[PDB]
Amino acid sequence: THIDLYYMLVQMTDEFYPQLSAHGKQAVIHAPEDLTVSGDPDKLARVFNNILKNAAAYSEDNSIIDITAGLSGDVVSIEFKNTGSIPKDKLAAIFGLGLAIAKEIIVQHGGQIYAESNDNYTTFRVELPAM
Repeated sequence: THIDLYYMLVQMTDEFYPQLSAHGKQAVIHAPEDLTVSGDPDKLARVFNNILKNAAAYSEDNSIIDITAGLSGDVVSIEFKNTGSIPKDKLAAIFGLGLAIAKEIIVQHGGQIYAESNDNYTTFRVELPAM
C-alpha cells in the first residue's frame, strides 16, 4: 500500500481554492508527480489539510503558498511556506488551528513536523519515512 502524494496535495489544493482566491492568494505544488509514501491515507490527508488551514490563515493577501514535496535519503519532506508571520506565542503553542492531532498522526507514522516563523515568511515541514 502507498499514497500518491502529488495527487493528494492537488486534491487538497482544489478544496482550498475558493478560500484562497477570495483573498487573491494561490497555492502552488512543487513535487515529482512520481512521489509516493506509505501510511494511513485519510489520516495524512487530514495532516496536510490542517497545515494548509494554518498557512491560509496567516498568509498575506495576494501572496503564494508554496508546497514543496520531495524525496531525499530515507525521508519524504513536504514543506509549506507562506508570506506572513505567526505570533511567537501562537507559534510556541501550535503543538480551530491546533496541530496537536496532526503532530501525533505524524508521530505515529514515525515522522516529525517542524514549524518556524520569522517576520517575513512561515515554514511548516512534514517529514515521513520513505518506502
